[PDB]
Order: sequence, then C-alpha cells, then structure tokens
Amino acid sequence: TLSLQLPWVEKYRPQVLSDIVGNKETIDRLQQIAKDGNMPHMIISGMPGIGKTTSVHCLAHELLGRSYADGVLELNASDDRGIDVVRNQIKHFAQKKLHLPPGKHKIVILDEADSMTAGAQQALRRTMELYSNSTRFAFACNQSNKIIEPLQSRCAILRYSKLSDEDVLKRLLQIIKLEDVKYTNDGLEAIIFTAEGDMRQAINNLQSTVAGHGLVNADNVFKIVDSPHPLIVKKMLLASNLEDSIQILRTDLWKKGYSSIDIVTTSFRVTKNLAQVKESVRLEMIKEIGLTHMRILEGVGTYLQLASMLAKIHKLNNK
Amino acid sequence: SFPEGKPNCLLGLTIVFTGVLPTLERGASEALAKRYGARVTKSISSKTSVVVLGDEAGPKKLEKIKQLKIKAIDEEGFKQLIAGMPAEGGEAAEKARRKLEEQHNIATKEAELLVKKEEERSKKLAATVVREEDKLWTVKYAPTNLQQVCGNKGSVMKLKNWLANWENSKKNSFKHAGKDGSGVFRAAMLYGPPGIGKTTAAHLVAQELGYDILEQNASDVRSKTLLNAGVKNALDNMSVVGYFKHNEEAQNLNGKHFVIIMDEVDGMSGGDRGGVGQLAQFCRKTSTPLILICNERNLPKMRPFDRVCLDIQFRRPDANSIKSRLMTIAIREKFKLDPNVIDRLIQTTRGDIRQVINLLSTISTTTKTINHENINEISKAWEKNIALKPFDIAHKMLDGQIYSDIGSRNFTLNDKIALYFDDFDFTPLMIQENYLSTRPSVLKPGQSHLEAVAEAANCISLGDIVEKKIRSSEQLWSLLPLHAVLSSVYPASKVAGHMAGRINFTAWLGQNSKSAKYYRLLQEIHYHTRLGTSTDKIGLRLDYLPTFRKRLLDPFLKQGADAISSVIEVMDDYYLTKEDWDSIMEFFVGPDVTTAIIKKIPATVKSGFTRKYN
Amino acid sequence: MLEAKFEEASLFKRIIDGFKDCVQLVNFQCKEDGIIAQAVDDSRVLLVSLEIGVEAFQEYRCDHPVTLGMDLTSLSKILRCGNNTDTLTLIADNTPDSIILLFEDTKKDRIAEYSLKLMDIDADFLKIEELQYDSTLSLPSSEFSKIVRDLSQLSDSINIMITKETIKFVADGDIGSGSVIIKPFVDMEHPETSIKLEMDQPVDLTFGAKYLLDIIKGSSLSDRVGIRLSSEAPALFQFDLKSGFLQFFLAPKFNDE
DNA sequence: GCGGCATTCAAGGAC
DNA sequence: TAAATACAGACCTAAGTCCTTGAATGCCGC
DNA sequence: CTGTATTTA
Ligand SMILES: Nc1ncnc2c1ncn2[C@@H]1O[C@H](COP(=O)(O)OP(=O)(O)OP(O)(O)=S)[C@@H](O)[C@H]1O
Ligand SMILES: Nc1ncnc2c1ncn2[C@@H]1O[C@H](COP(=O)(O)OP(=O)(O)O)[C@@H](O)[C@H]1O
Ligand SMILES: [Mg+2]
Ligand SMILES: [Mg+2]
Repeated sequence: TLSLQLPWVEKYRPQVLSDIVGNKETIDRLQQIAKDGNMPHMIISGMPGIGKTTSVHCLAHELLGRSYADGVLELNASDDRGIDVVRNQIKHFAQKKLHLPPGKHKIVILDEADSMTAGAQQALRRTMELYSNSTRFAFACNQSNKIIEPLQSRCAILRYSKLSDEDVLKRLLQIIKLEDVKYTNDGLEAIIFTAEGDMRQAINNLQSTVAGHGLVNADNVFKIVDSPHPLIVKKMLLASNLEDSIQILRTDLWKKGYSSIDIVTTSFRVTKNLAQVKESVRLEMIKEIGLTHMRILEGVGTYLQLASMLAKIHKLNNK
Repeated sequence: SFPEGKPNCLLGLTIVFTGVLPTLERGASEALAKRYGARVTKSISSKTSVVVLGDEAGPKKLEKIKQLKIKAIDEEGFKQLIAGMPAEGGEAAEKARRKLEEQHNIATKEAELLVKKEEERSKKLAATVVREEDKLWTVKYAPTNLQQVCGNKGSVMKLKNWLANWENSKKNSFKHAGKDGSGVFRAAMLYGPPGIGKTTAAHLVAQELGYDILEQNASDVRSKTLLNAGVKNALDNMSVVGYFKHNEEAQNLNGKHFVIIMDEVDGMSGGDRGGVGQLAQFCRKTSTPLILICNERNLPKMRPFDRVCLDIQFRRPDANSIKSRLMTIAIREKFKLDPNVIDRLIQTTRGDIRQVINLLSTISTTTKTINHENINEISKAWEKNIALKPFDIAHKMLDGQIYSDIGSRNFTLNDKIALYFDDFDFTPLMIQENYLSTRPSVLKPGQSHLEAVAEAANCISLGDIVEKKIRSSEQLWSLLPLHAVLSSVYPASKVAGHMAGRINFTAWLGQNSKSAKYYRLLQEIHYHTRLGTSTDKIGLRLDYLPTFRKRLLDPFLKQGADAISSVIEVMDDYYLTKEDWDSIMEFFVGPDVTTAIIKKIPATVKSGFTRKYN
Repeated sequence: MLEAKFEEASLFKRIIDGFKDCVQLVNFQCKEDGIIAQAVDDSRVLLVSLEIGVEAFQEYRCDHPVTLGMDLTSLSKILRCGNNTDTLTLIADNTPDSIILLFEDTKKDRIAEYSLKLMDIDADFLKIEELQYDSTLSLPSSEFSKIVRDLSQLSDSINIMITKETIKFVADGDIGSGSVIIKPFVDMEHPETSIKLEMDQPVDLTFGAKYLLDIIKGSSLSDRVGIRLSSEAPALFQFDLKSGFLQFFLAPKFNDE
C-alpha cells in the first residue's frame, strides 16, 4: 500500500446549501440569507452528524465567494478558547480592513463553541458588539446551555433536530448512485437503524461495510456494526421473568465482552429515558441501579452484582 | 377541532385557565386565547371576566371564584364563546380598541420619523458610508434618544437624576443624599437580564448630560495591574477630546470630566487577585462619575459592590411598551405582524429585546408574514434554555402536578435530572430544607404525610452518602446522575404537592459556618487548657464546660464583685483569657443560655473583672 | 497610489517606537505635504500627534490624500525585521486594503517585501488649534526621562511647578516623597544640553506618571524636548524632527481647591 | 542597565 | 388604592486532577 | 412560594 482515498464523509461533503438534506426550514432560511446577504450573528446547535459544521461552511462559502480566504476566520473553539485569543487575534481580524461587496461581511466561525472558557466567552461580547457592522459570528456547538446567556442574546438561535429516516435514506441512495455500490433494502434499513439520526455515522458505516464486504446487506451490516448497545439493555430490564433477563445479561452482554460499568451506565440511561413504566417504578429502579453502580465503582464489578441488579428490579416489578 | 372564530372576538376579555383540560393543553389554550385578543392572567382577580374550569382545579381557585362570583365555564362553554362572540369584541372592548388604535398610530408616527431620518441622511450624503441593509435590525433600530427606550422608565429617570446631581453632591462631598436618595454614593451599578437596554440607557444619559464617555469592558480587561494602568490614571484627570472638541461656547462646565462606563462587571475574576475588589475600592475614591453595568448582581465575586455604590435594577420590559417598538420595526421593514403574538413573543424570550429583534430579523427573511398559525414552531425553536435559579428549581421540583401522569408524560424524568443539574451545588440543600414544609398531593392510598417525609429523609440520607462518595477521594463524579435522583428527585416526588408557606433558602450553610467558628474557638480553648485538662476536644466540651461555667460565672451571680480574684486565679491556673472567657459562655444551650445571664450581671462587676484582667 | 522612500528605515522604526506604548491604532493621513497621524489614548487622556514632511523622504509620491488605519504592534513587528542600513519604501495601491513595506539593501541586492493589512478606525478628525501658552521651555530629553523614571517609583501623580524661574517636579507617594529642582542655564560651547525657558505666569499642574513614561519613551527622535504648559489647557510635549514633529497633548489632573 | 520574551506557578473554576 | 406582573430571597467547605490565566520569576539578548 | 418594588388601573 502507498496511499488511501478520501472517505465518503469528506469526498461527498456538501459544498452548496441545496445538497444538505437537513431541516428544510433552517436550510431555506440560510439559502435566503446567503442570496440576500446581511447574515446575522448565529449559533447552530444539535446532535453530532446532522449537518451543523457543513451548513455554516457552505453558507460562508456561498456568501463570500472568492473572498473566503481573507474574509473567513474559522477556529475550533475547543482548540483556541483562551481569552488572550479573543483579545488579540479575533479582535485584530474584527478591526481588519477589507473591501467587500455591499452585502457581504467578514465571518468568524467558532467550531465546537460549547468548549470555550468563561473568560473568552465574556470577553467576546464587546468584541462582537463594537464590530457588528463588519464582522459576523457563527457558533457551532452541541449544547446551547454551555454558551452564556448574553452571548445567546446577540445572535439568532438555530436548533437542529435529528434527521428523519427519509432524508438519510435519500442521501444514502444518492451516495450509492454516485459510487455504484451493490446494496439491499434491508441493508440500508439496518444502516439507518444503527445510525440513530447521525448522517456522518451512517455514511461512515456504509463506507466501511462496502470496503469490508462489498455488498450492503443486513447480515453484513449487523456482522461489522453491532446493534445499538442501549437496546439490548432496554430489552434486558423490560423482561417479564428473571430467567430471561439473566439469559440476556449472560449471553448478549457479559459473554460479548461488555464491561460492568458500561452495563450499569447504559441501564441508568435507559431507565432515565424509559417511558413504558410509571414514574415511581422508574425512580426505584434508578435507585437500585445506582446502588449497584456504587458497588461497581469500588472495583466490585462482577457478574454477581449485575445478577443482583436484575433480581432486585424483578422483585420491584413483582408488586 | 376548534371553530374559526371571528377576528378579535375575545378582544377585551380577561381569561384565566384553571385545572387540566383534556382536549387542549394549558399553554395551547392560553395561546389560542391570545389569538383572538383575550387577555390571559395566571391569577384570578376582580377584573377577570371568564374563568375556564378544568378537572383537578385547585380548591382555592374555586374559593376565589365563589367569593368573586365570576362565571365558570367548561370546554363547551369556551367552544360557544369562541363561536358566538361578534368580531372585534362587539365596556372593556372599546377601551382595548382605543389602546390598539393608539399603538398603531404611534407605530405609524415613528415609522414616518424613521423614513424622514433616512431621507435626511440621503440628502446629507448627496451634499457630501455604511449601507443601511448591512446593519442588523438591532443596531439600525437602536434608540437614538431616551424617549425611544421602552420600559424601565423609573430606573432610567433615577439614573439620570443621579448623574445630573453628581456635581452638586460632589461639591458637598456627597454628604447630602437628597429626596431621591442619590448623591451619597459616587458610583452607580445597573443590574438586570441581558438585552433590556441598560448599556443603551447608560450611554444615552452619558451623552445627553454632556459628560465625556469613557467605556471599558470589565471582562475584556480583568486584571489589577490593567485596572490600575487604565483607571487609576483616569480617575482624576481631565479629557483631551473634551477640551479639543468644544470649549468656547457655554454648553456646560463639566465637559472636562469623565463618565466611566464599565460593562460586563460580572465578567472579571474573583478573589483578592481579581480586579473586582480593586474596582470596589475605586468606587470609594474618585473625582469622576462611575457607572457599572452587570448582568448578574448577587454573586459571591460581586459581594464588595453590594453596599459601596447605588444599585439600579432594570427589570423585564412590559409587553405593552415593546408592542409599539415591534410594530414600528414591522411597518418599516414591510413584514406583516399582528400584535396578538407579541405577548407570546415576550413570554418565550424572557424579556430580552435584542433577542426579539434578532428573531424578527432572522425569521422574516423566509416568512414575510408571521401569524398565529406558525407561532408554535417559532417559540419551540427559540426557547430560552437558561439555568433556573435555585429557588425556582426548588419550586419546580416540589410541584405536585409535575409528578402526575400528565406531568410525567410532559415533564419527563430526564427534564427533572436536567433541572437538578442546572445548579447541582444547592438543589439537594434546598430540597432537604423545604421538603417537609409542603402540603402533599401525591400521597399513596393509606399513606400519611409523616410516612412520606420519613421515606424522603431516608432517600436524603442515601443521597448524602452518594454525595460524600462523590466529593471525596477517587473523584466518583460519574455518580452525579445518581445524586440527581437520590438527593432531589426522589425526596421531592415522595412529598410533592403545593407549597404551604414560603420556600426558605437552605440554612445548612449558615449553621455549618457557625459550627466551624465554634469549633475553632473550642480548639483555641482546648489548646490553651491542655496543660491542665489532658482531655480531648469533645471530652472537654461535653464535661469540662458545665463545670467551667459554674467555676467562672456562678460566683459573679452569687457573691457580687468580691469573687473576681477567685475567678482570675481559676482562669490563670488553666491559662484562660478574656476572649476565652467570653467564648466559654457561648457554648451552652437549652436551659443554660448565658446571653441574658451576663446582662443580668451588674456592669460594675464586669468593669472590675476587665480591669483585673488588664 | 503612494510610494514614499525613506533615507534610513531606523528613522521610522524610532518614530513608531516612540508612541507605540500609549496608543494602539493610528490613522495615517497622507497628503501632498506629507504624513500626519493623530491618535487618542484608550483612556482619552493623552493625545499623540505626528507630522512628517516631504523633505524627510528620499522619494515621495501621492495622487490623493489617503487614510491608512495601522495597528502599532503589527507595525513594530514588521519594522523590527529591517536593519539599520536598508532603504524603507511604503507602497499603497488603489482601493487600499494593505500596505507594502520594501526593505532594500544598499550593499547587496536582497529585497524584503512585507505586507500589512489595514484596519477600520472609526475616529473623527479633530483640529489641534495652536494657542499661546504661559510657559515654554526646552531641556534635554535624557534628563527629563531620567527624572520621570526616578519619580515614577514613588507615585503615579507628578506635580509640575514652574514658579520664580524654578522648575519643581514633585512625586508624593505612599512611602515618602521626591522633589527635583531645576534652574535654567545657558551653556556656551554646546547649546545642546542648555535649558532655554520663557516663563510668563507661574503654572501649577499635575499629570499621570504612566503617561509621562509613555511620553519619555520617545526620547530618541531629538536631543531636547519642547515642553509647553497651560493652566486650563493640556500640556504640549514636543520632539522635533528634521522636517516634522511628535507632540503629546497631556491633560492635567483636577486642581481641586 | 534595562528590554523583551519564555517559563513556571498559584488562584479560581469546572467535572 | 388597588390589579398585574416581575421577582427576589442565597452562594460550602475539605477534598482529586485538569484547565485557564494572570503575574511573578527567571533568563537571555542587547 | 411569601414579600416587596413598580407600573398602570
Ligand atoms: N428598551 C429598549 N428599547 C428599544 N431597543 C432596545 C431596548 N433595550 C435594548 N434594545 C435593543 O437592544 C440593543 C442592545 O441593547 P443593550 O443595552 O446593549 O443590552 P443590555 O441591556 O446592555 O444587555 P447586555 O449588553 O447583555 S449587559 C440596542 O442597540 C437596541 O437595538
Ligand atoms: N443533512 C445532511 N446532508 C448531507 N450530508 C450530511 C448532512 N449532515 C451531515 N452530513 C455529512 O456529515 C459529514 C460531516 O457532518 P458535520 O456537519 O461535520 O456534523 P456536525 O453537524 O455534527 O458538525 C459531512 O461530510 C456530510 O457529508
Ligand atoms: Mg462539527
Ligand atoms: Mg451591555
């Protein structure tokens, strides 16, 4: 081997706002903003792999044309979160003179904006206030709560949601058409099912399946990509008899190499997000799983503790 | 399923929704009520016209309705009221029509004003260069004068008077406070939620009163050395731009002074090394007006400013004031907007006018008209996700409706854990403080309040054990979700219901500080007396003190002022001191509390004992 | 288009060094007469003015009065690269977005072309009206710089007292105080170190020590300093050039009671 | 003898 | 004088490391 | 929540 080829995430990364299959309303708003100009300050939030960084990148490209090189300051906020960075480099770029078309502005992209420190986040407010007529800020984060309220006060807020199955399927079919890949409907359904609304993860799984087996079929997908781990745990707690829950814990989880701490964390998360049972039952189950987790975190993590967890949950469900 | 009523058919009516309505959610019902112009208030008052009665409605709601004799209406009654009422409201209806006409007239007036300013600017440009559409609606429509500021008129007037009488108070060395109470403090703090106009009002009053503006972002420059370099040298020097710009005509004699505007005061650092204390000391000695603007006032880092300067609270602007401004910016940007949604716009933004303007600018690019039809997706995608204060966290966590089946379906357990995680340092403390002071509404059949409180306290003990295991060695921080449910969610669920009295702040911090101070005092006493006691700290506290009180204090009560020598000898035998003697009497409780016993002792005996100690 | 050729780049290097620690952003206005630059301090307490005439350049070119918004830190970084024996050429094209600095060696053919991005400085053009002062003197820059450096170690406030043809520099700090008394004298064989003073009214002003240090940091463009006092006007601290000057307008303290 | 920069460390915050 | 609503009560300490960040220490360059 | 400050009735 001498070299590798570009991954389908990067090779088929959209370069225009039309190629994005995300939320139609916000994408159309971004297209209209790019067509008209006067882009306002914004923060885009959502879950990983739904088209947040790509959307802002294509928006900046379409807005600035050939002036992207000298009009876009793209920094990973987690990479550069120091208050000194905002004080010196961001400030100098904001005051920098640049002759631009009468509807376009310099764009500051702050990727992973949720990781910025408090000092830089507070220092950015006056920087974005005094140079708001020639410098525009677009934050890309996963949690809006990590950004201070005054920072959110001066900008538009774009909450991206999980991609629907139809959009992911359409993008996947477009990729297969552009790559000439042998596929099966069951394989694409499995890819979507294990994607859980993350387009990047779906694309990566599809590319890995093609490179490893060649045929996108459900059997191959489940062989190379395991089924979502929380679903087995959810089936495990919701068992009617203790024997079945013990069997799932033994075979699907313990004999497959899943660590005890992972199992207890997944059970905690599933019971937190569970909706089939009542509130009191859920809180009592979380109590028992938390006690077992406390036992595991001391290094007592074995199969006996998880067996006791399931037995005590089944006692709780036994009225 | 709801019939299309005539426009503004509910105009002029005050509607309060009570109970749970099985067809429409309470929020959806409120939005639909505001859709036809009905005024929605959360509390039943004498001005309420119609109250919509639902299931499980609070009993004191019903008592208030009974005393006020206000008509109670069910879901079919609301159906008929929507269907049959004539358009535009058909004695409150004419009053609200006059109000709406006044708002529309004011909107048109300031629209003509704005287009006239644009025409004047174009004429000036022709006579002689940022393009208008390149500016945000926030900066293009920023208030150019105090008369365009909406809401907080009282605070603006107070700040204006404080700034105007600043020189008069300085001439008297800030001794005369005056009727307004402003003039003794040389510095002014402005605190409130972001985006209400505190900085705008401060700049407006600074420029209107002739004071030369000096602005420095506290968060941008947060250092003691930087503060000394840029402010100390600026505290008592005149301005160059103030002299060079204009000094010949008689405008004002205070144009060579400085008004120092420090924004983002809460953004500095804390502790002694932080500039917050330096600026607090600056607020004590200065020859120029000092105006500070902050978003969060009551903070541990912001403690020094609590009493030093004069505080001004800018609150959430009223909807009525904001309606005129949004109407003006709507007619000027030619996008249609009815006022019936403005209230619902204010309610979801939590009174942040900058964010409302930003939302209007961002959304009008695609939807040239915004109506009651799409308002749900507008509000749902622009909700203010801010961390609630610990008091609101305690109020929400102890709400009996939340743990009901409908509440559980709506406000899921994940939302409960997020509410705990909004402030995880105080939520368990508040929950433990005020969980046994709520009247329950989720008691199981055959369970009393005492049983529920006992189970809640048991879960509190488990949560405290988890918290100790977390905040100790091995840093078991991944157990934080567990501490979410054991300390707060489960105990609140056990005793959920209505709030009987008031939500008291957790007293455990104060008792902890008092216990630590008493323990330090006992440590000093024990290490002073170790030469004779040869007993541990707790052993000296429990047993030695009931005898030490009798050896020291009782002779003063039973013998007068001739027992000073014996007490002095006893205290010198154990190397006891005056401060130690004062601290000894503060340890006893119950039937033996010396807080009044020492006052009963004649002052002559105390003076003689102090002289003997000296 | 503009193409201005200096004699030595070190001259502009010292010019930029003189007023780089007081202001950060400067508008350089270029006209057929030369270059003028006025900048207000971030505290709006010290104004910096600079004039460089057409006779201070080896070659000068200007087709229209042009404004250049420059950051002094970046300018110092660019000019630090040059040496003492290079010719410096400032070049600006139509629609100025950047300024080119050419360093050309006279003994070799090596050329160093640097680019500096301009800044948008929304500052108003004010007029520095000249009015007769009450006291105007000239004394060596080195001596004044030494007095400021010694007196700044006690306090941040410096009292200037010109009375009875005596100059008094007073620094009253937390630990003691410091007073310097100077009597003007005319020394024949070198007038360079002489003190030429004209006093009409005795003036009592007070200034900031930090601004004084920032002003004396430019004690490399001349031998003496033209120091002009006024009781109701900011003082003028001037360093003369071969064809221009560097003035500091320093606003005094409040002379309460 | 300063001038400048780099390195280190202590104070606060977060989980 | 009442409606009508905002909205404020209050800020903890030991602990473990990591992170930032101001400021002092330290050295080299001139 | 109670209690108080502010705005409008
Ligand atoms: N009362 C008001 N009336 C009209 N416009 C307002 C009002 N308050 C704020 N705005 C708008 O909001 C913009 C910014 O207001 P600011 O005063 O900067 O907000 P703020 O209250 O200072 O909060 P910060 O900056 O986060 S501390 C102004 O330029 C106006 O366009
Ligand atoms: N809506 C979408 N349409 C098309 N491709 C998408 C979409 N969302 C994500 N992707 C793919 O995911 C890759 C990177 O996603 P990215 O936008 O960085 O995720 P995030 O939104 O978490 O930043 C891109 O190469 C792109 O091809
Ligand atoms: Mg990304
Ligand atoms: Mg502000």
